[PDB]
Amino acid sequence: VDFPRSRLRFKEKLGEGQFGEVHLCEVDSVRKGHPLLVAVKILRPDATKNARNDFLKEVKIMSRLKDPNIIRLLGVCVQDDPLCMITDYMENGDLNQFLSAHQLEDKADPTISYPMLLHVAAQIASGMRYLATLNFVHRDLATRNCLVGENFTIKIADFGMSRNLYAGDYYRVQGRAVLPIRWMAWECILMGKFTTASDVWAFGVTLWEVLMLCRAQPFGQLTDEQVIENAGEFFRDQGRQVYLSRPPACPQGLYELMLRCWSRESEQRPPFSQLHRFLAEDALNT
Ligand SMILES: O=C(N[C@@H]1C[C@H]1c1ccccc1)c1cc(Cl)cc(COc2cnc3[nH]ccc3c2)c1
Repeated sequence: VDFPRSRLRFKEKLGEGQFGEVHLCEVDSVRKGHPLLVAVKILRPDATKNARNDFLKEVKIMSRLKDPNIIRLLGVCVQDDPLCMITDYMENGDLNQFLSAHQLEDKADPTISYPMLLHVAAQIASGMRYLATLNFVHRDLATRNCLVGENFTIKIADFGMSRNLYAGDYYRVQGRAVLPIRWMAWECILMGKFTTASDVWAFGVTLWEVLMLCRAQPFGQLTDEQVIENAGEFFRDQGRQVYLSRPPACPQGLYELMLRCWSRESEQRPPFSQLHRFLAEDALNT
């Protein structure tokens, strides 16, 4: 059975998508002084029958996700009520906004250390490892879809595609799906093939973002059209394809790992179990 929405106090808009929007909410009566804060996804004001259907399917997907580094479904609104999904409020916002504020610690004003960058990335790899065990393909992994809680805890989400802050991250063509082409493997762009291996590619790009402290867009100086043509160069494999450059905060060893994520052949990209071990262990000696 479900959760009574009467108990919700809407406080702030956190995200906005095709059919839904997310609000910060206060739950009236976890100390007696402080209220309980949650994030609540509800239908958009322009929602229709179609929106309700998509909402019901998202509930089905979310009810499956039970991992420390994936957002969890705390509850849904009572049957009588307008549809809602409730999850934890992640108090430090999305990872892109959070990291963007910081600079890399100067070995010789918020700063963040290289080992903390590894810790962030490792948590993302752990969440993705779990999704891989469920044979669940994310399709839109990026730092804008990761959320930051207390003590640099990271949870992967998939939301807020219509956030104005990230409008430039999506390639929109009338009559087509909205596509995050700068994060997409070449076979996603060319054939629409999304797999765990293309989630690994997107993880490589997400790792690049983290090591750039989210201060630059992948392929930022190239046009959307140039990014799409680059996928063509991966397909043709005449050595004219290009890659994201090594971030200044990224040691060559870690960069080589990212390059493996962007292997032309899907089967040659590393599994998330391997990525996680590298980021949690091997990366520490560099
Ligand atoms: O990702 C969601 N649903 C997708 C189906 C789930 C999924 C699919 C694939 C992979 C992973 C997850 C999702 C749902 C709900 Cl109710 C709420 C949210 C957003 O929540 C927060 C919380 N705190 C925040 N602070 C600042 C912003 C912010 C946003 C996102």
